[PDB]
Amino acid sequence: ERDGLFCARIFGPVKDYECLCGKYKRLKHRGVICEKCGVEVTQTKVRRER
Amino acid sequence: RIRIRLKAFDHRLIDQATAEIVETAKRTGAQVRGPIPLPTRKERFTVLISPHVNKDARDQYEIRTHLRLVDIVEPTEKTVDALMRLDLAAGVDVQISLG
Amino acid sequence: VPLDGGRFATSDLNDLYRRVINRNNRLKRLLDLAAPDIIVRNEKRMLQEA
Amino acid sequence: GPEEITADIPNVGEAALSKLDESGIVYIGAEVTGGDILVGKVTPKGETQLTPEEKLLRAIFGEKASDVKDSSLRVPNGVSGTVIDVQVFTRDGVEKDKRA
Amino acid sequence: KKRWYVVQAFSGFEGRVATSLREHIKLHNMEDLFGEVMVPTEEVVEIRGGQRRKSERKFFPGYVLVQMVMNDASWHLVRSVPRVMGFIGGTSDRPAPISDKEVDAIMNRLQQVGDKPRPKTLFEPGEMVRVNDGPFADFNGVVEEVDYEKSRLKVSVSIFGRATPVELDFSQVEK
DNA sequence: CCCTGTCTGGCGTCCTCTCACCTATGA
DNA sequence: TCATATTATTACGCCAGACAGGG
Repeated sequence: ERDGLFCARIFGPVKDYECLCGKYKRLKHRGVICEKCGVEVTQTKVRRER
Repeated sequence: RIRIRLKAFDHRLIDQATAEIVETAKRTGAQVRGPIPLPTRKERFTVLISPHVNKDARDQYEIRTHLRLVDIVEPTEKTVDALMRLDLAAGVDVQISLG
Repeated sequence: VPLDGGRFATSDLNDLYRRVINRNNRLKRLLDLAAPDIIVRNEKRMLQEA
Repeated sequence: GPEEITADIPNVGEAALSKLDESGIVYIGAEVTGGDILVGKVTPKGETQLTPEEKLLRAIFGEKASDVKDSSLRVPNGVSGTVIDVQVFTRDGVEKDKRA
Repeated sequence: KKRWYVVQAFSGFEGRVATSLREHIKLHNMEDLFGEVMVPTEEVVEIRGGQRRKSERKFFPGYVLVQMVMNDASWHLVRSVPRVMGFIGGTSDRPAPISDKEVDAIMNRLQQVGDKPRPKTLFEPGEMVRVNDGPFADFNGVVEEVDYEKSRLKVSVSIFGRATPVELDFSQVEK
């Protein structure tokens, strides 16, 4: 739930390169962040450090 | 109740779609209304087939838009959402409407 | 952690953070709508103790 | 959706399913090894990239599982044995299969 | 003269605390030592509304207001009422009444409860609204259209690909 | 003001194995 | 189902470390 304790737009995506809304999943399309949920399609290891 | 308006040019395809959506409904929910066929729109067109001049020379075309009215009487939690992931075949415009 | 029974026996930290955020949101709402000062003193005591 | 206990199971062949019956549960008396299948169990996956064949297969059988994710019970790695007794308990309302 | 005091109850059983308090008053018949008991008022549901139903209205966060005087007998009476922790004041010997200069301004605000208010709001298409009512509850989407004359924001279930455009009320969906 | 009971906090062995049991409320 | 938020037992044994009391 946004934006409670477990979040997605504070702490990152649950699944790797798996945007909450889902719109970016290309090998030649990395770095751009999401617009719907605004979740930077990166790795889930970043939920261990944010 | 969820009214569903299937529209397509190919009739076989629309039939296939309808059956699919029925299946979707029936496992999750209960008492699917049924696949009711509405009237088909036969939008006709005449055109002059000659480059310059021959008016009696003509081709008459048409587009048969078929309608299928599927209704769902009891919207449960499971059933309505099931359609989100369940997209239908291409060339079939669906139109769900609850209430 | 899931206990494979449809429920989440939560860790103690999420309970503690949830208590702090409940008490803090109620204190923001009580400082918003101009509560009498004895009640916001009590609410700040509760927040300090949480 | 719910799960499946039936023996129509992906990713497996004759050599696993010879020791199961036609409804997933191992026989009473089948002497098994460490790491066979006792109860076959598959959970839902999804269509995701519903292709022409995937969409045609989701309107021919009328079932949406489809390939599924193997989560069958297995003998834990190390122990042999002989299956002596099988119990099946059913929450009321659910369809009893043929072995129940 | 009876002055006001603040009582803390187990938050959630507050109406039952108020009823048990009135009943303990009419049991131990110190009727000349209690005036009123004020609980959960100033309703507003969520946003705006000109009809009934709705409900889910609550402001009182767990405190019970009591018109009272201070004898130690009446103090033991209120703390012997069940599911009551105690008064909230400077000390527990002589607990504290609240004020009186902020009661004149609160009276004018209570008289304007429903006469001329309800300020207007606004919205826009971005990023997506939230549905929490009807079969579309627990779903998000975007408002392609926003009829301000019919007060109906056209938001489609926005299924990944091609969903269907429905109409939800402002309270039916969340921003 | 230097002894002094008195009170408050802070320790208390490593490694392993088996089993069961898990917040209430509620218009 | 979806926000509301904390009360009616005692039964270790030193051993430092800080504190109000009093000759």
